[PDB]
Amino acid sequence: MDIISVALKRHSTKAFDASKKLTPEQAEQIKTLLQYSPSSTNSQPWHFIVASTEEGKARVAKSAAGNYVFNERKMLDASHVVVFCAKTAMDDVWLKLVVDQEDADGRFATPEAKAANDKGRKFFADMHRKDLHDDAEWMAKQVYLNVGNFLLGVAALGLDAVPIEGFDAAILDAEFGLKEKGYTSLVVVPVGHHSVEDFNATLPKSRLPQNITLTEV
Amino acid sequence: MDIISVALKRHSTKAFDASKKLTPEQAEQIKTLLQYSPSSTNSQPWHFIVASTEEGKARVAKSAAGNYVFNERKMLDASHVVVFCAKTAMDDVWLKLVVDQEDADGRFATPEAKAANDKGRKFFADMHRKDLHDDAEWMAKQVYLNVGNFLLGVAALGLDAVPIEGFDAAILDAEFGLKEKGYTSLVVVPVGHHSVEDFNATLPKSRLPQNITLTEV
Ligand SMILES: Cc1cc2nc3c(=O)[nH]c(=O)nc-3n(C[C@H](O)[C@H](O)[C@H](O)COP(=O)(O)O)c2cc1C
Ligand SMILES: Cc1cc2nc3c(=O)[nH]c(=O)nc-3n(C[C@H](O)[C@H](O)[C@H](O)COP(=O)(O)O)c2cc1C
Ligand SMILES: NC(=O)c1cc(N(CCCl)CCCl)c([N+](=O)[O-])cc1[N+](=O)[O-]
Ligand SMILES: NC(=O)c1cc(N(CCCl)CCCl)c([N+](=O)[O-])cc1[N+](=O)[O-]
Repeated sequence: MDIISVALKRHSTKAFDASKKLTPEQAEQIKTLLQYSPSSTNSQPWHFIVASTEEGKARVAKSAAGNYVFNERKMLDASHVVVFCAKTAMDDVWLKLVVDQEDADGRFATPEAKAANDKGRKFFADMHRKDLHDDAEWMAKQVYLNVGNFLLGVAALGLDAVPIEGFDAAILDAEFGLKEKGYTSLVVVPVGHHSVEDFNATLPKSRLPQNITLTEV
Repeated sequence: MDIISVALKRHSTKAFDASKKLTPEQAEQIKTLLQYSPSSTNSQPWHFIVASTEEGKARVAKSAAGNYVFNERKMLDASHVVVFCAKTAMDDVWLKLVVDQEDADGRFATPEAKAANDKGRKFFADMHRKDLHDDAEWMAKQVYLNVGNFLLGVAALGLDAVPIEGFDAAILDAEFGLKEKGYTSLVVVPVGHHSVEDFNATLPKSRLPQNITLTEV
């Protein structure tokens, strides 16, 4: 139909044209994309840093050191740069915040309904932080789902981007003081327009055949 | 077709209409989306099981026989049900398949480039299994990214879907021989059309305000 073309044509830009900026509306749309992404129990265990100024992107680019210098240009030449972050721990106060927000949005017809939603999220949140002891990983997964949504989304807006795992999270967390605020940086995504130097823009996309990765029953 | 419109209008279907099946074109499109999703170093550490037959969907819904009974109707009433599986461990045979497929796809100009690509992927793959000891979680994250991409894609195709974490992965894994093949189920996503008995379709969307989850610099 339409998004299939977007999916088959989008790519990880290797070089950005620093002079091509997102339009005022697009800048707002990418923020909307970030927030409306789904998440288990609507937990939204994330926080985003959107860098659009030269100074802002420079602070983000501090994480592209060591063996990650190959990603410095991308972080500095893109119009906007999104740092996706996950909570370091699922706290009850935040869980309450999530339910109160759903209540204010008119999702609960009765107080019994709200209580039943708190319970549902509670069991899930408990299963991960008290029994499986993988709450940090559970929350990180939701941030990655968000990234997936975000990448196809910006591509559908006619925007170029690249997901980056090659950066120093310790350096980034310290630069923005995320540790104390209760967050950790996971993926950095510069968004804008590719430049003529983006050799990946003209290369064919490559994926494993479906006979290997897919099973139909 | 505005992508922001689909993001704001999409929702998690709580009940599907068994008579409304995907068209052959949509069934093909769904597989294209799963296959073309991006991933760290094009690792594609996943496997998908697509159940379109009533007997196939029945087997999947067996994982919701415990305290997840409420989720059983979703896996059976939906046209197609996709379970996203992550590799349990990153073997050198898989790293070989990916770089060979890329070579076959013409992404490498010379034999040295192919080598450098394989070196960069191994660098990242080694750091996760040898140093951080989190390859299982790193691969699970890629699978979640695929889910994010997927949910948006089907929504944009005009299809209803719902991501499900409420299922027993141990039962599902044993039902489809997983674990032996080197995979583990993570998310189940039934795709199709919602029925008039879907309350979430009329209900408003709820997300935390940007003043809490987003910071601009
Ligand atoms: C990874 C994941 C797991 C989910 N598991 C379930 C589930 O077991 N049952 C269900 O009804 N909804 C499930 N959901 C749906 C969420 O509650 C939903 O995404 C969230 O409330 C936001 O609503 P929306 O998807 O309509 O935007 C899941 C969502 C995600 C992302
Ligand atoms: C989570 C994640 C991390 C990535 N990290 C980097 C990175 O640090 N630098 C880079 O240039 N590409 C990076 N990529 C790009 C991938 O190699 C790319 O998604 C993959 O080769 C498939 O190509 P495509 O995105 O053009 O379809 C990353 C991709 C993902 C999904
Ligand atoms: N897996 C969860 O426990 C969960 C539970 C519920 N319900 C609430 C009562 Cl426990 C049960 C019927 Cl599904 C819903 N829900 O509302 O549809 C969604 C999720 N969810 O994950 O997002
Ligand atoms: N050959 C590729 O297209 C490729 C190139 C690069 N770089 C060049 C662009 Cl500036 C780094 C070398 Cl400095 C990166 N990357 O940023 O790491 C990843 C991939 N990749 O697919 O793996």
